[PDB]
Amino acid sequence: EVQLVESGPGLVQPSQSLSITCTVSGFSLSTYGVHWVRQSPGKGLEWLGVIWSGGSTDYNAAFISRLSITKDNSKSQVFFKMNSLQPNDTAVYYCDRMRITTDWFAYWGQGTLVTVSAAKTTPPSVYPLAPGSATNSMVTLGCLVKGYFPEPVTVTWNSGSLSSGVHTFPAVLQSDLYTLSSSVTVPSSTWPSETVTCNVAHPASSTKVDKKIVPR
Amino acid sequence: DVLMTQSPLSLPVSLGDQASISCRSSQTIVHSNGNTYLEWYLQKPGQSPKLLIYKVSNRFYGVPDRFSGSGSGTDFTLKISRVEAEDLGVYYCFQGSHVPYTFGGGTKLEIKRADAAPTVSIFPPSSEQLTSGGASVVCFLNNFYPKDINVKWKIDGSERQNGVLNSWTDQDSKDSTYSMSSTLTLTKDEYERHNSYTCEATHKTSTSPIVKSFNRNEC
Ligand SMILES: *[C@@H]1O[C@H](CO)[C@@H](O)[C@H](O)[C@H]1NC(C)=O
Ligand SMILES: [Cl-]
Ligand code: NI
Ligand code: NI
Repeated sequence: EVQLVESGPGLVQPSQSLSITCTVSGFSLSTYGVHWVRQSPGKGLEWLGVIWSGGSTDYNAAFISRLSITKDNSKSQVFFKMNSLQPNDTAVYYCDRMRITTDWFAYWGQGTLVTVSAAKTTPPSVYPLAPGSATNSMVTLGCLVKGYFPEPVTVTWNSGSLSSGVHTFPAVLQSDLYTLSSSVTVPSSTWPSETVTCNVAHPASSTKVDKKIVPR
Repeated sequence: DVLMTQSPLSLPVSLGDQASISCRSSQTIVHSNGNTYLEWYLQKPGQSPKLLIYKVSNRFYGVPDRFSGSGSGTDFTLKISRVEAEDLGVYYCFQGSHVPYTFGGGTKLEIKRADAAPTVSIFPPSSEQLTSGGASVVCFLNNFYPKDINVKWKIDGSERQNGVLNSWTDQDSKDSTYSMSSTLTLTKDEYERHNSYTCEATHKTSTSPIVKSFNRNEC
């Protein structure tokens, strides 16, 4: 009977502020503390702060100067406000109950992904990765997806019908745009006769691109 | 701040075996009120963390009896008695005793399997990318174990560090292997000024590296 729902922006410009609302149900903010935690991409959890039943707050020492937590008891809302965001404040931000005392209300928000960037919406370029001249049972093919913003893109092969032996790598930042690749291993007994095509979708730009992988 | 030192960073186990994860605090985390607010969380890919153990040794609602927390003072331990598939993920200790509250660095619980060498594939830049004035050389290192690997790029015998981006998959659910992409991005001008491109992978399975290379003039 317990949840925390979050509302906040997915995209913040550098030097602008971040505001997230956490709406609690199944317990009272007048009796229990609520905490804020973030997780930077590929890093561990970091505790940011807490607002206690009575309204006082404590913060992580590195955030005291730019973070404030407030709340509204009657509406079961907790407000996270942080100033002067930079690219390295990109993270998933969570509200949650932790430091469990007399209760069993130890539940977390689903989390709000916040990306801090000045980049404009940019569709990917999609390039085929076909074997260079260099013959066992499998051939490795791929698609290079370069220079898009924001995340995500989705990559499928043969419209989702080819799912075995696919590895789609996590995207990485190159300057202020994202890049990733996807590899697929297919039988040399069926390729190129049986075609292989990566399908790349970038919802933010309404881009849908097909790249057929052919021998060089 | 109280530093929480969590070991090991990574913990390979076979299904059915026992896992032991350690958390050491830089000072005592017994609160004035007599409680020790030591908590263990499990986070699975793409999900919020979930509480397993609170106040050092109390199992949270729904948490199986195979999870056991113990310790006192500055030394704490999570034991998982017979590891199942649903237990895989990253474990974090947390102290809620002294503000500011703090997390351990995490422990990745993963499947132990037989060592496997990577399948290495190298791709020259596509004609379509070259047409655009860019030149990316991609190397895939697929289906290897353990996850520890080092990839070197050599251009005409000389190691290149600038403009290399690496990305790693999570442990595969089917075969428990890891994969990696390594991508070297150059200008078309830079690409056309050198001949030999090499992706060199050093992995536990061989004392000698796997060496994949192409020569631009042989394309
Ligand atoms: C990284 O974080 C520091 C504060 O810890 C900040 O001063 C700096 O501007 C940030 N840099 C980027 C590139 O986000
Ligand atoms: Cl509380
Ligand atoms: Ni040179
Ligand atoms: Ni070639």
